Amino acid sequence: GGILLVANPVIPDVSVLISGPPIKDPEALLRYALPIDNKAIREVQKPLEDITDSLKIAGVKALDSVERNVRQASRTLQQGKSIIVAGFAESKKDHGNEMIEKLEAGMQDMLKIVEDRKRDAVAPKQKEILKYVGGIEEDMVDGFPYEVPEEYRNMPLLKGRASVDMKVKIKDNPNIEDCVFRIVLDGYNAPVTAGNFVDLVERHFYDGMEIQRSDGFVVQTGDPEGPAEGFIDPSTEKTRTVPLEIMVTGEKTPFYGSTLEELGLYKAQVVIPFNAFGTMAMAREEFENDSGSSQVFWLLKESELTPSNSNILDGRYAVFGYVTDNEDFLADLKVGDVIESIQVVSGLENLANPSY
Repeated sequence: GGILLVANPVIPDVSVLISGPPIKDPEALLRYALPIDNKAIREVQKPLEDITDSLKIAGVKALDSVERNVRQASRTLQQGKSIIVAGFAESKKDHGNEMIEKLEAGMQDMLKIVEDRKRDAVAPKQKEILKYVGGIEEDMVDGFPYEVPEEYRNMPLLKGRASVDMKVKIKDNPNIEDCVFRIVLDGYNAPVTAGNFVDLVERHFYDGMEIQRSDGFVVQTGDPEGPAEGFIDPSTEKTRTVPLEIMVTGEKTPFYGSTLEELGLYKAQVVIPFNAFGTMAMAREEFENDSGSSQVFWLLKESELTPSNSNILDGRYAVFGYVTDNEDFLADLKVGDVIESIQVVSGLENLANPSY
């Protein structure tokens, strides 16, 4: 599946590569991380993506689902005035239309599969066309940085996006001696953590380093919402009884576990540098002492968040990088393998307050 770069500020310089089945599609993740406020283009974007669910259907029926998603996206598009005017921006309004144009032709190509079957050799044409959607959106709200920092206003900051090529030397393997991975870093949402990583790439901090690999768990913590659009008449006002209950029909009643996944815990590959252990024991307690029962000591848990965390020690990470190429060869990384080099490929200008 998808592939990730995670970090904990105040605890910097050790950044974690997490990859595996539970990790969502890199490109989709970046698209949703763009600091744009345009419901119209998100509406075109939502289907187009659900097309992948449509392919989870067996038989010709999958196609009468993607045809559904395409006509959906296509329709909502004809509304290119809120996409075009409302949000397109300065110097990109031209390439933006270059993108809208290609999206329309691609949607027509997707349609041309009235040739029921051809369910392979044209379906992920879905990739092609979503890039054009990504492009529409990146061309939209530009202007770089939606907001700004707190106290770290003097540490490196990635006031944008940047790309990096990571060339790894993979040992003892017939079929592959080495691979190059492309990672995009998201400074719109992870200014501090992305800033630090590129800053360290610059001082060649990752070249010739060896890695450790292993398994960990990802608290892909909790996600979707509620509201549906299009205002009509009156139906609500009052909190009512949410107090005395055990609440509604198919929505609540006491916990429920059985496998780690059922508790929101998904297994993923975890690759780091190869280091040591450093401690700083404190906080607010008095719930300690003794023995009698517990313990063995293993498997790290990773809470995934947007930089919305503060001070002192442990628990929690912010997501800042996304592996967008050769994401399938990460599974071939073992302890002992070498990061030969990590070189910025684009976006270096977005780096402010560089130190190196």
